Amino acid sequence: PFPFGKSHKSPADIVKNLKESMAVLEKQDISDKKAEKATEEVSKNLVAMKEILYGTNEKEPQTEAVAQLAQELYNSGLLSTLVADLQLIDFEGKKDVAQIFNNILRRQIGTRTPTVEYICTQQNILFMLLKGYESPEIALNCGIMLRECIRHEPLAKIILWSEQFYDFFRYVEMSTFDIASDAFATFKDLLTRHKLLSAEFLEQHYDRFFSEYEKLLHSENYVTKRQSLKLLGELLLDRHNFTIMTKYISKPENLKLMMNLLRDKSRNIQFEAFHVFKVFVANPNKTQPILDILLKNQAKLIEFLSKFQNDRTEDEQFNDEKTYLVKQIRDLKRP
Amino acid sequence: AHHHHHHMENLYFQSSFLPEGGCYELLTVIGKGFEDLMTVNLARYKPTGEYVTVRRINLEACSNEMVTFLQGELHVSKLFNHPNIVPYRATFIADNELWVVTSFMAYGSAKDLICTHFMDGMNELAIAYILQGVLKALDYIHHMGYVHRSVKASHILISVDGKVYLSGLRSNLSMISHGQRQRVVHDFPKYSVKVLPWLSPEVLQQNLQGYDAKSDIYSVGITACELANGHVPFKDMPATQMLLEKFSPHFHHFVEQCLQRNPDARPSASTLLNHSFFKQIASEALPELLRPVTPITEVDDWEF
Ligand SMILES: Nc1ncnc2c1ncn2[C@@H]1O[C@H](COP(=O)(O)OP(=O)(O)OP(=O)(O)O)[C@@H](O)[C@H]1O
Repeated sequence: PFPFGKSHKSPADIVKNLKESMAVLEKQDISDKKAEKATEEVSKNLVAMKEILYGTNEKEPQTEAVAQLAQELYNSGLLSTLVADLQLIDFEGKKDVAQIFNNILRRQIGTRTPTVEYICTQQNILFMLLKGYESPEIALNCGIMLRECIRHEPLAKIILWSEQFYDFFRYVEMSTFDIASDAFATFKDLLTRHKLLSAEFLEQHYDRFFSEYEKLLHSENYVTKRQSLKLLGELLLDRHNFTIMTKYISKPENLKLMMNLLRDKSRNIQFEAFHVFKVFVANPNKTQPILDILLKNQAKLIEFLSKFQNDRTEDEQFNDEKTYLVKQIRDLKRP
Repeated sequence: AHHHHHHMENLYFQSSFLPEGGCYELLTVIGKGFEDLMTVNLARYKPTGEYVTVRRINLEACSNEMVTFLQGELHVSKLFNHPNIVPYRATFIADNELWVVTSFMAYGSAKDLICTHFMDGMNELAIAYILQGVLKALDYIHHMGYVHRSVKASHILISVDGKVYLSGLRSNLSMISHGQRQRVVHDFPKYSVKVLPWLSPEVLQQNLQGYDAKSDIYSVGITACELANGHVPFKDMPATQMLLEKFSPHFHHFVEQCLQRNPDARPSASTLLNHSFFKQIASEALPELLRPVTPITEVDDWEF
């Protein structure tokens, strides 16, 4: 590769160059050389933009260059175009888009966060990133970008209140485990980061969410079931979700499921089932159908709990919890 | 708004391996790792008959932290694409087990080669070809803002046609915190008891100054000694091997450069590639240097 020199270019001309090269790539009816040329140019411009924002091993980023670039990026709609056309970009440029996007997104003038403001005017960016999970070539980079978006509450809210959020229940069970894992990470972050927002989402969408969530707890995928059961326990024990939790632990069919998951072949699964089961029983205001199930299996539960993972030896919380549940269930009187 | 929605069809005339257990017929165990929890199998990819490697770990024997650590490897390996970094082809759950499929390297690892034949260490020309490939890989990994953290002979694989690949991506660690590169990092490599002898003093002395990419450069040197002698320095030595950590002449100067106490004094992988040591120099020179090794071509149920 013949080592030519690099000519310096303004942020404005770089944005312009990329805009024109992206337009070429979107077209089908161009020669292989014209497509190749545009491929090389997109790649080189993206490297140039990245270097303005992160600097190099020798130079740190300078604020004037950064501010010109962000401005130009917002005015051109290229933040939208690069996400929309992500599939058309080379392997390393796709990673460059993610890095550029993430850096702009963290940009903060005073208390304000201008990129968040911009994505609120341009919300399909979020939905294009989410849809990216369905395409193996762009999924990981979309995931990285989306996970940085949802750090900001307004952007988290847009996704949580959409129809498209429920697509996650498909994505987390995808047979390519690297992408399924990535998607479950974003899904868990959404439900756990902005706890007030998440509590409101769960109260307002209770029935649809837990209907979908119930399916995850029946998954033929071992990790889906293990992870989902764990997240469930962490969600119900959170003080922000008290209202949701009291609804959940009042339904007979949920107790049935937890009781069954206590008899799963997986030691891990039955332990994470315990974390949810314990809450149904600790509850002082148990409904009749709940109270009926505990009295029906009173002797069996006492016996089961006495011999339940006894080799789990220095978890003092688990031991005391088991003691408490046995007392509670023993103290159940039939009126 | 683009005109490439015919992409599904645009290619698929070729890629990925099917992410399904049934597609693989397990043959021999070729290796073992992850604290004895991973079995490395040679396999036949049924749809092509082609040979591949299947890495299998029982997730039931893994803590939550161990599962997180493992999912990190899958993330990092899909970010990397380089001629000297081992490609990953598929990753899926075959239930209760994580299966990770990579291409099969028919000469195994540099450590395998040492054990099967070169027990007294490899010839010097071979070491130059091998360590050049490792260095190209490390250069790429370092430019990406990562540290490897487990460069050793068993993490260097050699294919049927003499290509060298760095493996061992499970231990890779990002120095990118809060969207920015950090000059030093402080994480003690989890589940790396055994990798200790290849570790630089500044990675080992936890709670002190911390480390960067030049720690990998020290591991290159230890690996050079491992490849020359057939044994790693400080083997069988107690944990406080710390204290002691505190052939052509070009080879010697190569090794002595990697092994400098001061990491700031150590050269980067890119400038190390310009070192005199590699002047003696790839996919037709190595198979021959590896001669005569031949590769093969209680309670009753609830009532409701
Ligand atoms: N793609 C491959 N082709 C051929 N052999 C392989 C391949 N991957 C792994 N092996 C063999 O299996 C051994 C163990 O695999 P690997 O080094 O990935 O496990 P590890 O958990 O990193 O090992 P340890 O815990 O001992 O450090 C390798 O040293 C090598 O001999």
